[PDB]
Amino acid sequence: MNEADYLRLLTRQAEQANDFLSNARKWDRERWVCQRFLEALNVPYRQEDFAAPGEQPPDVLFKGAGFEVFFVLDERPQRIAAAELQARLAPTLRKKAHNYSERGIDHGELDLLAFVNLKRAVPDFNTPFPPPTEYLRQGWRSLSMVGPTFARVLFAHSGAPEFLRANLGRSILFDAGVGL
Repeated sequence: MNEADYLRLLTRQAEQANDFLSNARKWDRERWVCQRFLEALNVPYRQEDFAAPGEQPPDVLFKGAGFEVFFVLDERPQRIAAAELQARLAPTLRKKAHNYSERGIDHGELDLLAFVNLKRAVPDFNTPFPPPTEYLRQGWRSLSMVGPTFARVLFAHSGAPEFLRANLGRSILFDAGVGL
């Protein structure tokens, strides 16, 4: 496939994900993100494994994980370096870190999970992910990303679920249509 038509395919894919999210119910949307992420990592689950906690945060409980789910959206595509892609999480992560600090919430029990879907950008998978130092400093137990094109565990502390720790140091790249 010529590059232009491939990038078009990835744009239509991004559009499809947005169309779904904009019409989904809140907890269902968050659970859906968790399912897509677990599928990316080939982590088995049954539907009964997902639960909502008494208090938010987090959003979705799964086998010891406390998934705090957030969306990184933007609405002819450009390839964005992994560093710049990772930086797209910063505004929301800063706001959460602040809000939770003000409430006396233990950041260290939360496994952050970003659903990243940009119509204007596609990751440049030839570029390396830099250490997530700002996000490490915010005190989360773990931070992961998933989108139609890829999934990656950015970091996970020793106390994080083993399935997170097992997937450090790697990115999962989806063929078109496989991520969603």
